[PDB]
Amino acid sequence: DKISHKIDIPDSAWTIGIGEKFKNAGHPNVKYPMIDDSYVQGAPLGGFGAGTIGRTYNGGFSRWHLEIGKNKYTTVYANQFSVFQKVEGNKDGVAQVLYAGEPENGYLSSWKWDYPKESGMYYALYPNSWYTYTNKDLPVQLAVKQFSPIIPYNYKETSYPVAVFKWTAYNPTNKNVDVSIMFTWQNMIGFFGKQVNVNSGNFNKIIKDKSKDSEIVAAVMGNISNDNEEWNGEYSIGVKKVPGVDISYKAKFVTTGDGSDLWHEFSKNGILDNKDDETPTKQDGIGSAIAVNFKLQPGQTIEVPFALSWDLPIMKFGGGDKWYKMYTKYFGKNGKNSFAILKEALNNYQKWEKMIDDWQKPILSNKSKPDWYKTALFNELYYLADGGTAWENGKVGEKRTNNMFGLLGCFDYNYYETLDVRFYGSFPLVMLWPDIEKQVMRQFADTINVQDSSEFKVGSNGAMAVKKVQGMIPHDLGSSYALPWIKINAYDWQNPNIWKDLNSKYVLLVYRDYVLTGKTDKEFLKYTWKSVKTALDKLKEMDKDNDGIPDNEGIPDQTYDTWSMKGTSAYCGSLWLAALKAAQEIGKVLKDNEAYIKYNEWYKIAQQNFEKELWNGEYYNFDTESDHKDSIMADQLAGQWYADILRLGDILPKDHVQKALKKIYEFNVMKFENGKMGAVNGMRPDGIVDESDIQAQEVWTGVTYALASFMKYRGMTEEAYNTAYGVYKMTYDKSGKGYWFRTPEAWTKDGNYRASMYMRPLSIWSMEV
Ligand SMILES: OC[C@H]1O[C@@H](O[C@H]2[C@H](O)[C@@H](O)[C@H](O)O[C@@H]2CO)[C@H](O)[C@@H](O)[C@@H]1O
Ligand SMILES: [Ca+2]
Repeated sequence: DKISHKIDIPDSAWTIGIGEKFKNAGHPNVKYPMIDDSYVQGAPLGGFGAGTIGRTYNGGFSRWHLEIGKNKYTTVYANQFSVFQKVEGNKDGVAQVLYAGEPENGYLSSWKWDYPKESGMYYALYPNSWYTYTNKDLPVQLAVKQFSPIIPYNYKETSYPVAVFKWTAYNPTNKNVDVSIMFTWQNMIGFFGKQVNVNSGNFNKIIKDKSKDSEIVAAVMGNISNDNEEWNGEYSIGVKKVPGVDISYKAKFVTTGDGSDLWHEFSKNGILDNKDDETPTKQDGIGSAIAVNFKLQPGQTIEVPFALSWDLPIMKFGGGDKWYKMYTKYFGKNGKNSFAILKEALNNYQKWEKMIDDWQKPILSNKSKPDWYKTALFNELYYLADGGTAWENGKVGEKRTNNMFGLLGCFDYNYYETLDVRFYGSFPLVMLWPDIEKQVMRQFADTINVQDSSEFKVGSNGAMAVKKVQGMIPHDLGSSYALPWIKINAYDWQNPNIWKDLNSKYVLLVYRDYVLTGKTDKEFLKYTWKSVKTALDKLKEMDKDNDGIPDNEGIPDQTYDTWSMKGTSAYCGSLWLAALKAAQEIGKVLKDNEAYIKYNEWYKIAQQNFEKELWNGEYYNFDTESDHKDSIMADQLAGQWYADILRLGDILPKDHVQKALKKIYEFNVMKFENGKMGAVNGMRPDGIVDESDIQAQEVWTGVTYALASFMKYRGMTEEAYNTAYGVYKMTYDKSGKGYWFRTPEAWTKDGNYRASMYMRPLSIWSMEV
């Protein structure tokens, strides 16, 4: 490996060998169908709300999130980079697709597949990833840096459906070598959203933009139809000319054929025919190819940028609504703008790289933090782009000031902005894209007094319940299979209108979003104030025994939605205490004296009774009425965790909080698989895991990262990082279970998982407050 010296990969990048087999991989631990796309994954390309494309560590474009809210894992084999090399003096050169695999059928059989093992590495530090190619049959060593412009406090480039592939080629040998790099792409119009005639009318055109010192050659892969539909739009690939490279292209090759129409050209001398051809296809799949060819002398390095864009302006949800995607604000809505997007990227990628470096640098340069923590902190952010992210710029047929946003809880449980989860998972948005965060919270504010009296069948018990109760915060803002932002509470496993955590979490999120954006946004507090008061007042009505605290009802009426709580729970009780303290402070800020007084009175009564009911001398009991009421819950003091972040002080005595955190580390962490797998949710006082429900026997990745941040704020530095380390290890390490770029909700002691690609572990960013 002589190429690594010519590029700048951070030491904290996650790494794996190209073509590496992973032996230890986990699988779903439930009986019902659950997504398991394998460990062959990578950092995604594409902006927020753009639709994303997962290019894996083996080189294939395989995890397709272009249909917003859906996950489709299938390798489109025509989509590749390939290399040609010929040493001066040799008769023939060699050509190789840079993909560690081959197609399942006979299509593209002429191409040289099966990039060999031990010949290159993949590296990821989101939003950047890299591949190096160090192959004994390729005298010129190559590397590529690929990324999308995901930039905190930037709501423009961050939305773009674009990726840059910045290639570096170096000749360490003592002979001249001719080199070509070729990007191939299938015209994917009709890949989704088209019920019939899936390739018909697809056609490819070549664009040559020859303006002084900025020559670009691109293929635009579209359809002859000007229809404005979810399926229609354009893909573009292309390259910018640099000194010492020549560009060649082929507008049209057949992807549903043996591929030799293209490969016979590339394999001969690395130069394509430059044949334009706009003839539309009928049944056959087609694709385009863009290549560069150059001669490298001994010791010479060259850099050349390629790009990919996709202009698919309309997203459709299963309930029938069609929306424009956010990036259409910047490029237009007609779906004929892929070249414009590509051109912006090719002309500005160096600036974008620097903007990314500028945001990563403060963390990466901090030599007090271990590399592994940096690996997890950046790579967990993959989910902000890969979580079915929807970001609208108008309904089709519709202008509003704001652009609604939604991130999925996960794909298996396909609900937008699951609030009991976003309490943990929204830290990166408040910290890095706060205008999105505040918009999402205003979305929730607007739903508080919505009433929907139609009934749904509750999954857990078969009972009928009202869809949405006035004054109760919704569980979620709908499903991609139905109507995001329009039909809320798509979740039906439990009835969220009787949940004891949602209303308190809502208030805590509101106050968090004020505190972590500088305590300046009075107007955000003004917008949300009525909903905050309503939420707490409604939750107070669920106090059955007048101890000042809502009563859990002996069912799973909160985020642990198979783990029943009864009476006063540590979890919902502490959240309630903190929400009351937050509402007191908002009342002071807004000069609402009567609110301050009321919530202060409620807080003092509840705080006294919480302490008396639950403090056992060593920790806070799980609850007051369950069979295993004395279980040690990892999340028992979630309200105090948020109170630290919100700077609300002690809601419980410092001494008792410290004892409880030490107990949790001693038991839930250290007595669960030697503390190498995170914090198990429930442990019995005898040091055996609580078996009352499956969720007690799970480590929740987002709960564990949040607990680590809590420990860190409380000065338990070693404990904090050791607790988080188990989550990192399981996700990323060779000794783990292969969950990189699909961090799950949970795993059990065997390492097998529930719900890959999950929002909650974004809570790692709470460690940076
Ligand atoms: O619906 C989301 C919800 O699913 C829960 O799993 C259920 C599943 O939905 C149901 O179809 C199956 O028959 O039973 C399981 C329970 O064992 C899951 O446990 C929840 O955490 C999740 O929110
Ligand atoms: Ca009560």
